[PDB]
Amino acid sequence: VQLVESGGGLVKPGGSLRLSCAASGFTFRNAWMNWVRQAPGKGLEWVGRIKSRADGGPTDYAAPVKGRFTISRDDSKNTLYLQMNSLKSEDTAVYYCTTHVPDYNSAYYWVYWGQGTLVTVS
Amino acid sequence: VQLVESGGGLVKPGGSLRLSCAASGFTFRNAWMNWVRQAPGKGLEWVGRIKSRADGGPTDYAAPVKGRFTISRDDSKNTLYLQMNSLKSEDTAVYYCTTHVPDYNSAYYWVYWGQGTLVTVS
Amino acid sequence: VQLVESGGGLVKPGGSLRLSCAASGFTFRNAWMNWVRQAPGKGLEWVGRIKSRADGGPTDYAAPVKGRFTISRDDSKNTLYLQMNSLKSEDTAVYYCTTHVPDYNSAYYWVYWGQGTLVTVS
Amino acid sequence: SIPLGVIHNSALQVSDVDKLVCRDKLSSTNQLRSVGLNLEGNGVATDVPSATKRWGFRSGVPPKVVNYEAGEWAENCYNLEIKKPDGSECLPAAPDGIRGFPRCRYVHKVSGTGPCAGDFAFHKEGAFFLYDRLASTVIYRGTTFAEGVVAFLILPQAKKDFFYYSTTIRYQATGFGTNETEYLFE
Amino acid sequence: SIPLGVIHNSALQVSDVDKLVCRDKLSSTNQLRSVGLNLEGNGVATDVPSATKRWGFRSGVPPKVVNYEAGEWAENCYNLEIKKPDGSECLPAAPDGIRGFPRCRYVHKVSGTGPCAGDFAFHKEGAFFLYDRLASTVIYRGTTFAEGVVAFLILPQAKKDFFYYSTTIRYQATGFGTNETEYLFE
Amino acid sequence: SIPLGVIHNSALQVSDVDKLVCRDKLSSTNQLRSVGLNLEGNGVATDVPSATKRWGFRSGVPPKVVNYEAGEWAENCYNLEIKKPDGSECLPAAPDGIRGFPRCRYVHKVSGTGPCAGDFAFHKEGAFFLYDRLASTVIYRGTTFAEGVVAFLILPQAKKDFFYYSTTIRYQATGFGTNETEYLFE
Amino acid sequence: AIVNAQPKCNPNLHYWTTQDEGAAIGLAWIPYFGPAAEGIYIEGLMHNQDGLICGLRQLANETTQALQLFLRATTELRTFSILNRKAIDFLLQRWGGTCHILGPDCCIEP
Amino acid sequence: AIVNAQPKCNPNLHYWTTQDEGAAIGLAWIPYFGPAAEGIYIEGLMHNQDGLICGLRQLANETTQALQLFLRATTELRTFSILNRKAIDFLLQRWGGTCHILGPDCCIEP
Amino acid sequence: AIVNAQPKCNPNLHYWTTQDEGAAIGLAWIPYFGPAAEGIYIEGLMHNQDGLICGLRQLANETTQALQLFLRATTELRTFSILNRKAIDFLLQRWGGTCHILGPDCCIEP
Amino acid sequence: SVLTQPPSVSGAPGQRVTISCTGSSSNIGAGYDVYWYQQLPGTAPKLIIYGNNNRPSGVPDRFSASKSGPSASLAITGLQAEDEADYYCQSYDIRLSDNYVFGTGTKVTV
Amino acid sequence: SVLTQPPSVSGAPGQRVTISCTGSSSNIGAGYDVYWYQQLPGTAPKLIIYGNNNRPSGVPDRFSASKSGPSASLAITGLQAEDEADYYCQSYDIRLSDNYVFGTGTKVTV
Amino acid sequence: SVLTQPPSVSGAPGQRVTISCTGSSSNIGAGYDVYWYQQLPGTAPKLIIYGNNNRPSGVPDRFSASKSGPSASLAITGLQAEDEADYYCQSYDIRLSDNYVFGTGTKVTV
Ligand SMILES: *[C@@H]1O[C@H](CO)[C@@H](O[C@@H]2O[C@H](CO)[C@@H](O)[C@H](O)[C@H]2NC(C)=O)[C@H](O)[C@H]1NC(C)=O
Ligand SMILES: *[C@@H]1O[C@H](CO)[C@@H](O[C@@H]2O[C@H](CO)[C@@H](O)[C@H](O)[C@H]2NC(C)=O)[C@H](O)[C@H]1NC(C)=O
Ligand SMILES: *[C@@H]1O[C@H](CO)[C@@H](O[C@@H]2O[C@H](CO)[C@@H](O)[C@H](O)[C@H]2NC(C)=O)[C@H](O)[C@H]1NC(C)=O
Repeated sequence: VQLVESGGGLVKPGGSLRLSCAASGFTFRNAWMNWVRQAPGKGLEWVGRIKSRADGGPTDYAAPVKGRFTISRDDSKNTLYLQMNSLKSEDTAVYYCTTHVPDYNSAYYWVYWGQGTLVTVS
Repeated sequence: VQLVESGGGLVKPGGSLRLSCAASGFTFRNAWMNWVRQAPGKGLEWVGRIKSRADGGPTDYAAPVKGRFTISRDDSKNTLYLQMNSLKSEDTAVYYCTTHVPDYNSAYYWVYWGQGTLVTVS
Repeated sequence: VQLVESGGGLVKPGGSLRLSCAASGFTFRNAWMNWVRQAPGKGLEWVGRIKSRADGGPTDYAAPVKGRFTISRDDSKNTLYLQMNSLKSEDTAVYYCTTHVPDYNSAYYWVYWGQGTLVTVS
Repeated sequence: SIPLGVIHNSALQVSDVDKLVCRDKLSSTNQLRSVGLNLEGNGVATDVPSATKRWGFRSGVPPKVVNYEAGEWAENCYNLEIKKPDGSECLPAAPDGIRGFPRCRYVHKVSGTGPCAGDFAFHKEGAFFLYDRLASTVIYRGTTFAEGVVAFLILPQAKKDFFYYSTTIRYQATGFGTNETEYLFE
Repeated sequence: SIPLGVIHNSALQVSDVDKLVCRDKLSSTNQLRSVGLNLEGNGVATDVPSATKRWGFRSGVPPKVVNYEAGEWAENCYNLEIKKPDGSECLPAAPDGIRGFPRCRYVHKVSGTGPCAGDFAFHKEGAFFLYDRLASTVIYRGTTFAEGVVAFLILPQAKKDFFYYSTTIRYQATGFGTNETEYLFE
Repeated sequence: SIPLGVIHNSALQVSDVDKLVCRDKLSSTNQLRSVGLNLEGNGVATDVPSATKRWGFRSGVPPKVVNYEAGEWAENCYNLEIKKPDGSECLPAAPDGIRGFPRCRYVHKVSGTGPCAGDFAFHKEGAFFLYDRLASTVIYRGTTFAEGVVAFLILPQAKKDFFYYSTTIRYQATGFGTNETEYLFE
Repeated sequence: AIVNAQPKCNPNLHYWTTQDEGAAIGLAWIPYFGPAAEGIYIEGLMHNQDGLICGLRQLANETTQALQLFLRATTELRTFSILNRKAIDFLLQRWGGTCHILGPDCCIEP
Repeated sequence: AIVNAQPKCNPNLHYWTTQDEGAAIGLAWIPYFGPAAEGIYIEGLMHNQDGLICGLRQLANETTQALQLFLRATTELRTFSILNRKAIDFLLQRWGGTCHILGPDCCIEP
Repeated sequence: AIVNAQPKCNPNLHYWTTQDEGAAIGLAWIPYFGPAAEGIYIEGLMHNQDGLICGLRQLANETTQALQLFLRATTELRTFSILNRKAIDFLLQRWGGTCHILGPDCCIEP
Repeated sequence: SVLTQPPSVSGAPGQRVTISCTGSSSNIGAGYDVYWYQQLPGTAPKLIIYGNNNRPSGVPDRFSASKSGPSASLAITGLQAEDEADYYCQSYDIRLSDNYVFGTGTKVTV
Repeated sequence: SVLTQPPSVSGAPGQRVTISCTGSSSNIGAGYDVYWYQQLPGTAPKLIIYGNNNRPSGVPDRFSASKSGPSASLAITGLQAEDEADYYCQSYDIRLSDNYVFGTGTKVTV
Repeated sequence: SVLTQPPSVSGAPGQRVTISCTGSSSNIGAGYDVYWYQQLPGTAPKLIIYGNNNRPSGVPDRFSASKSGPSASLAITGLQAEDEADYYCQSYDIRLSDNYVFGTGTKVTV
């Protein structure tokens, strides 16, 4: 299982950006995904969750960031896209895309984090 | 699932040629395959069918093209070869190799076409 | 299924060396492996066996070579390492890493040899 | 020692096994019947939030199934599609030959996420989950069931006297099977 | 209400359940027997093209199995290996413990492709497909069966009076299970 | 024709079916019992090397299971985790609802490699492998069993008169199930 | 001698069942031609005559305990044989022993 | 009182069955040592004595309808209990009630 | 009339079983609340009174042969019905035919 | 020996149009599935409709289909500008030993 | 709305230390699993402990954990120099519609 | 402690030849499978024959094998020019704790 995130660059506060998480090693159609960000000097933090398309459940967002961000996926490309609009202050941190996928034995579901990207505002 | 066809070049009518369809993404041993060609300005057309080796059924050919063409496969290389002998007039068209492969759920079998090649006589 | 071995070079007798067998195409976690060497002008020969980590059985070594050699594996990299210490005379031959892996039907287990490396003492 | 109830003409008596009253006539296996009755008929609350409080998850107890031949029309059935917050199944797939309850006017189809802290879902009051002529102690995935109980009867000698559209209502649930559970009905 | 046939010495009578003739003696479960008889014995056509017209595919009806203890030697058995034109299985795999019919001189092994427009293959005349001491209503993949029917008998008191090579013929078929089906025998 | 043993007060007699002794009273199905008894009680050697010689692999014979209601405390149970030298399973996985023998002081857990030249492991003396209220003719993977036999009894009319820590010992084995087998106990 | 002690009584019993012997019409019995799984049921309606229904519901309640303790003790995954066992016990109670006339369980008048 | 009304009669019945009690010879009963699945059958040949065979075939025919309607109503995947039910009904018909002598179903001579 | 012919006799029978009717205490019968799979057994101890135990062990031995030959002939994967068949045969032996008084199998005293 | 289809169809944006594919006894009449493919100019056809309105992936619920007798229809509701494509119906002929037959082609216009 | 944890812990090499994570009724109290991750400075967190002391791969048996009431503990026996890392406990809140809650962070020192 | 084999064999094109591999009680005698590999000069051995004449892939039906007692044979019918190779028989010894034993090697000539 491998994940790679990209889109990490400096953006003037008020713009927009797209962070892309592309993965391989598992059936990407039937797994839930969460976007989590870590700020410097602070513990981990959670920003969003996208459910599987087959289930059809609505994607959910955290309390402060609900609204401006928009999560989606694309199965034909095996990718998860997070779009951030009108970036403000203190949105500066590493971004990781986390999934839970079994080991073909289905007795349990391990967690597989990604390397993540840096996003800074100035 | 991905397929790539090659062998597309101009041939003087009366020669011979080999069109190769190489694929990846599924167990190539237990799938049936069909060669289908599309002429310019006309609808799709069917030229041949090769059955799985395990079943052992004889490969079948269309009505006009039965004879001159010869279909075969090779599992150790994951390839499907179509050989055309003594090419005549109006054999000018794109060639696609189509297979039916399940999605690991076995409830159904999708169709997966290939990009295809051009073959012109002159 | 594919295997590649590396580490093949001339070593002064008395040194040490590491032969690495890296493979792909099967679940590397639950397969047993054997190191086998072939000397020039002679038939095949067996040097060592490593059991699966999950089973936990102790790895075993041949009668003459028990001691100096040391076998191990690493799952996070999908590799099998054989370390040879204080190489002496007549340890000169090709090395192959052999595994037995099913075909997803589990009715049987084929053998899949590797290309192997050359190791000469002088 | 399971109460076998004998029905006399215009009366029902619980057959006493220590005593022997031969005046009842059982001349064939056709007279023996089992019947499934729905808890609804006793006045229990059928609302989804109230109903969901009677079920609970438990590990270590193997499920069991017993057949029954005749049942009652249900007003309310339930249908669960529950997953754990990571995304996994906490309700086992239906074994071969377990179909949904045949006749119910309303099917409350509940989907959502919960802790699912246990291998199987049992009924806290000891009743059964009734399926198509099979009553089981546990809930299966995606298969409509009714809450009910099973009785056994000796029918009277005379055969003759004794023995369609549906709607689906969808719900979303979070914290399913917990002390406080949050529902949104669509 | 299934006809139970009682065999008197040198006679066979269909036991009438409303009347009670106690003169028959059934002193043990050893006297009760079930027997499978092949349709061949009634003169039905056994040719493969004629035989294949009696089977047809149907969805929505669950299969059922009943055991039988004794059977008749069959001249003709059939063995189907059918796939859809895309390449898929239209006949279900044999469940645990269903083996082929034990004794038949000729096994007509038919392979090919067909529409297979239905979940299971049933017999259009209501007969059974007989396997090794199990009769089922549907055809399983790759398992030799005979067409037949099941009877139940009360044997007479006396035990004693009452109760190898094979060949394979291969066929290719297209349009199997259709109004017009094309066969090539090898 | 399976010996049914009737227990008179202070005596046990093997019921003779040709004769009819009605003086025994069987007034309910509660009086019928099956019991599993361990071979240990007859003085057979229980050491692992001696015990392993009584089992052997065989192909072509389908396994069979019969239930039993009551058993005896075992001193010795066995637990096999055997693989072929290439790395494969020669013992079938436990079917649904087969758990280990409930009460045994010592569990001899044997793991290793062997030829496993056969589909199933049978008992050479015709005894059964006893599991939790199910006796089977074959050994299942990773499930503790005792060697034993099954008897059937008619209990006396009076109900009342008739009817924890464990340790694991691990072994390594090579050439399991062969004329000469090599053991190392840890 | 059964008195309902439930909070309510639904006095009506709207039931469904299967007909072991339906008066079939021609070829309808043939599995290939017959009805689908959903169309094999017949229905009926019973009222509270003889106060029977309030009795019946209560009976079911009282059974449940014993039934559960039975299923705990069996190892069968699906139990289909309860009625056969009940019938066998019924026969054994009356004819399993020697019948002494004037006994409380021997109903033979000489 | 059964008359065959089929197009033909195969008057010979070449049957196979299993022996519930074979006179086993030493260790042959042991599963490990016994015969394979294919070798457990015995065979026999019956002729058309007493015109019985043409009767028997016809009987099977007449049974089929009822049997099918039975299997439709059961939920069992494999039915093994038909003969036990037949035996229980046979016992119940005779001894399920009070026996009044000179009745048509009480065969006790006093 | 059974004599033990085994090398030894374990004269003590330390048994475990399940209680089909335990005197349950309140809500313990409910599957959700009841004991786990491991805690449903009761135990007991029998001594060699009446020389019964050496008999019982030997009885089991003698049964095995017949049982094996039975299981070979059945196609059931799991056999649960042996005791029901034994009960039905017991009933049939006595009441399956006409009872002639003074016969060896008719235990009716007129 | 080809499937028929109308030369071209037209309709206003947002409304429903249907494309017909009429077969013969050997193909659709026998009981074979119908496959619908959409070829945008310059690229290769992909699957649109399989069997009974089954969508492989990423297909708007605007596409549906039916089959009756020897004919079939594809219904598309809510035509948008990007719908310009050639649609082909396919099935399996029998007189061809169960092998591809393709439809002519239809120009849908918005 | 965050999981609590001690600021930092210390202990001598080779001994045992425990890290506490104390939740509320909605998270651990309801019945949700607790995930422990170790972040070495400069890289990304990986899984250490899942559920009831389950190790994904290549983890020394030095790591164990327990859960009781609304609290949980991680026990590590035999501290070595390379153990410097930040450990985070995670669970699923309900008042958040079953979604991640993370612990503050603990500096373990050797 | 090595498997035996003939030094070399010869035969005319198109005919059958057999290569013998004779083991001991520990290897083939115990009941272990025999593996046959063909090494063409300059490359690595691949599998030819496994167990009871099982072919992995792309192997001409010209290759077959048998096993009896402690010996085994490989039979090849229809020798062609490309058959020049060294064939090695392998099994698993026991006095070696169930581990590889290889045959010497046979020069087959055409
Ligand atoms: C049988 O009826 C009783 C009472 O009619 C049901 O029992 C109640 O038990 C639950 C907990 O076990 C209590 O919360 C209720 O208050 C009880 N009822 C009364 C009226 O006090 C019992 O559930 C019924 N049986 C089944 C199987 O449901
Ligand atoms: C029982 O016998 C009858 C007649 O002997 C069989 O029936 C026939 O039914 C089919 C269609 O159902 C007709 O095509 C035949 O013409 C009928 N026969 C006659 C002589 O008219 C019936 O199939 C038999 N039972 C079974 C189970 O096969
Ligand atoms: C029943 O008891 C007999 C003897 O007590 C057991 O039999 C022996 O059979 C084996 C081989 O079949 C011999 O090796 C023994 O020597 C025999 N015993 C004696 C004392 O000679 C038999 O195994 C028992 N039944 C079962 C099922 O185990």
